[PDB]
Amino acid sequence: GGMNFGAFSINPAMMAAAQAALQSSWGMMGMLASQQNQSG
Repeated sequence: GGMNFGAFSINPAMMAAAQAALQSSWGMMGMLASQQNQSG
């Protein structure tokens, strides 16, 4: 899971949204779980 669920159909002829998203995005450096679980 990157961050996007559900199979959605799209046809970026521009990748136009990607342009704005690239700037809209924000870092600082991560966030992720160091240890991965199996049970649940």
